Amino acid sequence: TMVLPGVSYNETLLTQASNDDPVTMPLFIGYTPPPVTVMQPVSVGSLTQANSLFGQRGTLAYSLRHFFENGGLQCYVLPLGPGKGEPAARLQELIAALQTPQMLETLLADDKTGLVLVPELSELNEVDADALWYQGWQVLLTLCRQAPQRFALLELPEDPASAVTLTQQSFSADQCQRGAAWWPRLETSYQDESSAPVVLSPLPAVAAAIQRSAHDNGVWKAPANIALAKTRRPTQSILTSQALLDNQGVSCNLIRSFVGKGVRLWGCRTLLNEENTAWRYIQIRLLVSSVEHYLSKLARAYLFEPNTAPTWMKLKGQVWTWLRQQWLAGAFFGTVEDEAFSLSIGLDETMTEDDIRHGKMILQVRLALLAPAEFIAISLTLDLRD
Amino acid sequence: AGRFRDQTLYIPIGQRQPECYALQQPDTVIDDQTRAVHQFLLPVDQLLADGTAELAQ
Amino acid sequence: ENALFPAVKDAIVFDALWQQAHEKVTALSGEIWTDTGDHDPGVTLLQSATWNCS
Amino acid sequence: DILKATLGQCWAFPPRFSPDTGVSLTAGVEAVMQSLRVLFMTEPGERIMRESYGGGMHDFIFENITDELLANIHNRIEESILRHEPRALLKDVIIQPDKQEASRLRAQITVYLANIHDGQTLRLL
Amino acid sequence: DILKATLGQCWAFPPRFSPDTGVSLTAGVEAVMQSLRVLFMTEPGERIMRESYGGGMHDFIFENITDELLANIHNRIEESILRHEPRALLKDVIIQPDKQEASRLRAQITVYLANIHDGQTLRLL
Amino acid sequence: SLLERGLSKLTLNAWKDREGKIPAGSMSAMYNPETIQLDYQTRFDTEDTINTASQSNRYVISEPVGLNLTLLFDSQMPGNTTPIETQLAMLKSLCAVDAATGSPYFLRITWGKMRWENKGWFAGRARDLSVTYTLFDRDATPLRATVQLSLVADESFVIQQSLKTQSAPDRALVSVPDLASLPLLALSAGGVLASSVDYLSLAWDNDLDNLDDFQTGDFLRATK
Repeated sequence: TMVLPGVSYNETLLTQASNDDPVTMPLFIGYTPPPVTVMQPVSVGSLTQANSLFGQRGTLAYSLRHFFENGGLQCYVLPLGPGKGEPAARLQELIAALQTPQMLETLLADDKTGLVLVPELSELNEVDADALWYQGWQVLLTLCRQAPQRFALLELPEDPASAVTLTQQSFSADQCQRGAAWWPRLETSYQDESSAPVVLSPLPAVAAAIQRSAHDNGVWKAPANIALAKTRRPTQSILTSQALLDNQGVSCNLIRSFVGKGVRLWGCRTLLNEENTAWRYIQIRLLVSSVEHYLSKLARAYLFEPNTAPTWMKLKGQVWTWLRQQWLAGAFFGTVEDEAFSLSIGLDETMTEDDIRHGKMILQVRLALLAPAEFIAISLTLDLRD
Repeated sequence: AGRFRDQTLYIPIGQRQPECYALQQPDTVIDDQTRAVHQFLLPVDQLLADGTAELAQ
Repeated sequence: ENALFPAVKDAIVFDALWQQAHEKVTALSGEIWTDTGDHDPGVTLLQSATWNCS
Repeated sequence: DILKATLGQCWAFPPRFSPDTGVSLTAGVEAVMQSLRVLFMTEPGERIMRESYGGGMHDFIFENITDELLANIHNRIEESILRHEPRALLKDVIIQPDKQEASRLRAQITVYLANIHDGQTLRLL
Repeated sequence: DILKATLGQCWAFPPRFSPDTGVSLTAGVEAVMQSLRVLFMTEPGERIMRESYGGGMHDFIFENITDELLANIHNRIEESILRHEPRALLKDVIIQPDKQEASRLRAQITVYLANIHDGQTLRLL
Repeated sequence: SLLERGLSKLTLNAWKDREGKIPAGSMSAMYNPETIQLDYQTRFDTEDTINTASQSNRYVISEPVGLNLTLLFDSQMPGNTTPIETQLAMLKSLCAVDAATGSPYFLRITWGKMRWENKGWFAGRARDLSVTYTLFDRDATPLRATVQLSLVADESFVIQQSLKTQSAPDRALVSVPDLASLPLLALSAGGVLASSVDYLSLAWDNDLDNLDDFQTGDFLRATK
């Protein structure tokens, strides 16, 4: 009478809680779509939550739809405000907002994400464009250098000799180490409210391929050889623009399409164009920072302990156990343990008595990592035999 | 009543071929013998195109 | 649809055309162009031209 | 001369054309080696109406040399010589990473044209 | 346009009639979702000469969320999509009690149109 | 788990017809089996062909999935007050020939979260049953049972027809990728239907103009 218990119908979202994986968590830093707080990062769960917060049409809204339809697990969005309009002015207030010291108080006091991404620098293609591109990268490459474990996801402009002049620009070695560019911008299958297709940056498709091939295969594998789901084609192929093959700038990653298989990510190699330093190869930078994230989790468990020799060996025994299990899981190179990793805490091994009295506890880890199979050098031998 | 499902589309033989011979960019990277098969395929391409051209007239 | 397609569907489907071309080159040459596998280049060129003819 | 007769004659894999000599032709034992470069440089789907034909080595390009990979390369080579080139057996295929400038896998494929070593006991304990 | 062709056209579930436009019609992918609201809002016996047709969710209305219930809801949904709606697969159905103002079961039914996660070892002991 | 810690027993529902229209009795059995077992088996026969080109073996019939399951009843412990003959008057009845029609009862075994062969229930009829009473009383009320059930697969015809239309329902609706071709689009349409869809029929059914008409994102309908 008072109540009628029965079967209803509604489209509310139940949601899911905590996907962890802080190292491969993307962070989208576009402008708010036209009641989230103007600065705090917002946990976006499924694609239903991305529409219930941010609508369906925009620039950040299509990048979230292209994130979860490429196999993304969870994303965070850092809003910035209801931007102006006249998009040559939104896109120099975007860079000016990212240079504020209030960006550092939100990225350093975050500890939930690990892939910095601004997908709205793709709008610079419409639009000095070169000046805006270089202080678009270099602002992102310093927010990650400063932060303990963040990786930038960058992109090149479509026009060659504007993407050539960006790679032939000065970036310090410390900064290159942590950030990557994928060149060909993606033509999606989303309508633009008319017959014409929506062209998005490749980077929401990349950040979904990074954290699903780190969830499925492990973060040590590679982010490449991944079929991009809901893309028609990359807007430009490498057979029509032989620029960017000039070996005089930062390493770039190519997104291509094949015949028997679709649009593939076809590279994993950081902005370091150095042949011997193993801080190229994205999965090397993301594996060793996934070991930073856990070994510093059990290090600060033994933090406000005495500096006596028992607590040094309580810490080696826990780190040696964990590193041996990851070697037997396939994460490190080496057919014996002596060439896979090493630990060396001690009083006259790493520390000294002056280091102990200042309250330090210094532990050394050496690692041996795996190399990709980027080139297959087939040979044929006849072997006559009568 | 008419329909007009007609065309002007033609696909040359050289891009039927797999990606170890050609489709390399024009007169920049090929080396005067990878252009020799371009000229080998030119009369065959236009003899295949004349059927399309006569068909559309 | 006066269209010829159910009438000629067993003559334009690239296996009939390829065996007509393959027997033709087997007849014209035949002790000069002896290997006809899918690994000779001229075989691939001719069968691609056959696909465009179909 | 008889190897040129029994093993067929066909064109060269980079098609070289001249007005003096019409088509350059590889024959005999060189024709079997020419077909093996065709197989592993082709990829399945790249030949129209022949989609089975291909080596398929683009499956292994970002795959971590971890020795699950080197067994997959050994089986893909051995199978594709069975299916598409039964004119040449297989002896052994040895795959090594390049020691200088790594992340290059080098495979030596040895073909044919188609005892327990008792001496080691005198050099052990 | 082809989804409107392959998936049939039918009327809307609340019958909306106008003198300007005769009957409002749901077509294509929206027609499959319209039929799924019909199935779980119907109850077996409520359609004359069609007594098999119904979702049957009135069986579960005073039943204590104790997780014997949530398996019975999962099987009643999965079976009734098999029997009465084979135009749409089933992906997963997730049932949660409502945290604010409890004694409401919320089921999200996800359909289709019709690997062991190795990364977790680096975040465990 | 995830809400509470009460047990979920197994329930043996019975019908009379192949479908679920006519319900017979339905019991839930205490003291869960500890172990189930469902055995699949497929019979093959070797081709003794004279031509000796190939070695192969045909597919003849797939034997029905059989389920083995062992129960136990007991009524003398002071929580157990229902006599076990009232609980065995249903297993002996439902796993035997019914008086109405002269057939078995088309049982359906179910457990709270256990998913049988690919469904949430296990249909079928009882091949075997053996009760072996081991303890008694002075007047011999039994009060210890040890039942040894064994069933077969036998699903209904409406469920088996519904699972067939969920795989290749005689239309494909194949999307085209970038850098596509009709021999590849026929292999991707011949895998949705498993019927070798012979590319010249694709360009005729979809009104293609020149065998390369699709443009990287449009769909092609393939029937049979």
